[PDB]
Amino acid sequence: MASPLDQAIGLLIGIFHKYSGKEGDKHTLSKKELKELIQKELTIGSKLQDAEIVKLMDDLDRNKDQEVNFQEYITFLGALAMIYNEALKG
Amino acid sequence: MASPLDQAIGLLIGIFHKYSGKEGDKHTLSKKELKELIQKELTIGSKLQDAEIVKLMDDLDRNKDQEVNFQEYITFLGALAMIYNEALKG
Repeated sequence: MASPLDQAIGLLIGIFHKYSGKEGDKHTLSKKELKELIQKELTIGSKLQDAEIVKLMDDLDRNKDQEVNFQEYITFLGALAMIYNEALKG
Repeated sequence: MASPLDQAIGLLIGIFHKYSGKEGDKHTLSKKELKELIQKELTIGSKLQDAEIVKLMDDLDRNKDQEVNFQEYITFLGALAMIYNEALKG
């Protein structure tokens, strides 16, 4: 795996489990990881600009006590990307 | 310029709005268009024998909006990707 076309998804998997070094093993981003993540790259890259009140939405990991699975991670990334990456609604 | 990441984003959006050459809508994605996705173009399925009957479960696009957003789309595809793209639980 990690052949260019797959490697592209590999990047998303990358960011996901980048926040798993501090988790011992390649599991769910257990709380600290997510709250460390959301403030860094999540939204408009490592620039953010988006408000605390937006982050208060994507804290959505709340759904299942902040142990974020790839699905859960992808949920907010999806929601946000549908805005920030706009070539979807237009 | 259709390099790995940009190409992949392009593909995600492209698949989302593949089922938008009928009604479908641009802001959301219609049920009846999504029901094309699930049967054939679901990434995995066609490499086995689809097993449409099981997809009737993972037809979780049923969630809330009916005429789903990019969110529910990429959430459920994300869940599947966590399986088919296995380099993250393995």
